[PDB]
Amino acid sequence: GANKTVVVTTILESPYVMMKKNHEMLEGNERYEGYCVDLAAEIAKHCGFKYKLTIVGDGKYGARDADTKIWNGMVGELVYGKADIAIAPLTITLVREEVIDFSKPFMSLGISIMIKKGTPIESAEDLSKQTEIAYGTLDSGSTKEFFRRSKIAVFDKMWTYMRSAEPSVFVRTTAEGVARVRKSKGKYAYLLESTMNEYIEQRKPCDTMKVGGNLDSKGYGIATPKGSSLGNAVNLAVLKLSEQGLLDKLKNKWWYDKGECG
Amino acid sequence: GANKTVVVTTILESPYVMMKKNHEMLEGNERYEGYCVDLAAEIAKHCGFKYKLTIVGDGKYGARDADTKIWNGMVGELVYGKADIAIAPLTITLVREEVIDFSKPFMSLGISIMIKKGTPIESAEDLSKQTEIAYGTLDSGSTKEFFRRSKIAVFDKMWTYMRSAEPSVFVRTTAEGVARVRKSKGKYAYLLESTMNEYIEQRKPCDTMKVGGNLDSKGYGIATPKGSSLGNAVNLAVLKLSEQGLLDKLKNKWWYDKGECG
Ligand SMILES: Cc1cc2c(cc1S(=O)(=O)N1CCN(C)CC1)S(=O)(=O)N[C@@H](C1CCCC1)N2
Ligand SMILES: Cc1cc2c(cc1S(=O)(=O)N1CCN(C)CC1)S(=O)(=O)N[C@@H](C1CCCC1)N2
Ligand SMILES: N[C@@H](CCC(=O)O)C(=O)O
Ligand SMILES: N[C@@H](CCC(=O)O)C(=O)O
Repeated sequence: GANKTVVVTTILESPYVMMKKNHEMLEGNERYEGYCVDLAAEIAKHCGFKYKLTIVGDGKYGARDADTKIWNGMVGELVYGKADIAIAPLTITLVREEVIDFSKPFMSLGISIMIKKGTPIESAEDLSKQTEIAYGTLDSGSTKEFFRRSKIAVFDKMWTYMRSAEPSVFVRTTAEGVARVRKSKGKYAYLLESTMNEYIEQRKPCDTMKVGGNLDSKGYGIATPKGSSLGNAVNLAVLKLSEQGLLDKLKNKWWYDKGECG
Repeated sequence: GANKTVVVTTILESPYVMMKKNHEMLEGNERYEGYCVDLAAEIAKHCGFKYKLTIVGDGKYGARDADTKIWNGMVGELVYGKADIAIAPLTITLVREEVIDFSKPFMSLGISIMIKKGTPIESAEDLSKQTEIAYGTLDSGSTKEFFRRSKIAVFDKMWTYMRSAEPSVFVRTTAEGVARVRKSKGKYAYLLESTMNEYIEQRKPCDTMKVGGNLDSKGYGIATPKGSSLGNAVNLAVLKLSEQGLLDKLKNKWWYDKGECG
């Protein structure tokens, strides 16, 4: 029927979507800025739809409760019809691909290690072979699921430690994990996606850094409810933006163009 | 109806698909070895189908003739029903996505520069600002289309030069481009995907090397005819293989495990 305003679900995660300094002075979409904000505008223009940016209610990416089988986060908002599309650093995973549609990836990444500068850790193997330095991941995300499901010796060992570590090594938001790294004097290391790791390394106080190679390789995709008529155009738009070098341009804009660590 | 033997189209491109040294002593699939050969076996197992590997008749990846609008290469074999699926280093592109289906990428890459060791070239900009060193790309592939369609100053300049360069700077196969780099005493540079560039750098006589950063970022996907019932299972299989670390394991097996340059 008649075209409707597309409800976009996203998440406050720097530098993808951030509240503008003067957000209280603004309305609707103008309140936000970031890589995914710019991306949303581009996708909307190439697909010919108008939209409304909304921040996921529970502030989560998306995981299924082992008992209720209920999905939370952005994935849940799509599954239960609360949102028409998710434009955020949402990792393409098998369990998610089965319940929602994903465009081809618009950004690539891999799980990585964030340490406070000077921390005597160079790899995941280093972390797994010691206990003085605690380490964890984000909750309700793909990184935690990666360790939970891995049969790779080193990652299995890490998961075995993290799952029963006390106090908890898991955090509710990336900002929390970063804060813990910064305020733990090198006694806490954070496992997060290289993309977020790289961004933080260029932010003051410039006291963190990515160490070692990525643990895996994957990407973020724009998600729509399974079977959504929007999926097709969105996917083609992602490819066009990729081929025009627009995606690369947006990453440089939000990651390095204005890096604060030289 | 009854399950049929799936006809797989692929291409002789090292180290994706190569004729085994003793291929004349073998039959069918046993004749070949390589990253895509192993990948084909994995995909087939997880999707539950048996298959027959076939080498694309014209030895091309796939491009549409501007006049006849006829597709050649592996893309054409899928479009015209000669093959049921393509398992090869086939780049996911917009023009192709429109006529065939692509699974999520199983390997990432970007266009890069291959030089004979010692060549005074460090970047695409370097190449574009000189003429003593010729440079070109593969025919009927995504790299050539990249330069033909780019509006980015440096790449536009490069394309303008390549399209009218004499003698021709374009080659029919990757092996030809590499041979030209090796036998041109540094007077020819080859633009090819980082994946193939990296493989060659680890092959004797160890006289080539990748220089500069990738010009773009994309990936290879397994392709099926548009609407094919195989697409779904194949995509899920790619994700599972990605998550199990199998894809990373296969790349190491064919790229570095037995590198010949230390
Ligand atoms: C710019 C870009 C385009 C792109 C991807 C990543 C990226 S990136 O921003 O993550 N790029 C990665 C490499 N890095 C050196 C620069 C940034 S991707 O591999 O996740 N998806 C691909 C599209 C194009 C065909 C495959 C899907 N494009
Ligand atoms: C192992 C692997 C998995 C994978 C990709 C590339 C690769 S890779 O072999 O190209 N990998 C790239 C990074 N390099 C350091 C190691 C090899 S990808 O980005 O092209 N596609 C992704 C899947 C997983 C979700 C997105 C599609 N997985
Ligand atoms: N991008 C991840 C969240 C970050 C993480 O898990 O490290 C996801 O989609 O779940
Ligand atoms: N992978 C490319 C071929 C190699 C190249 O163009 O450099 C394609 O699918 O066309």
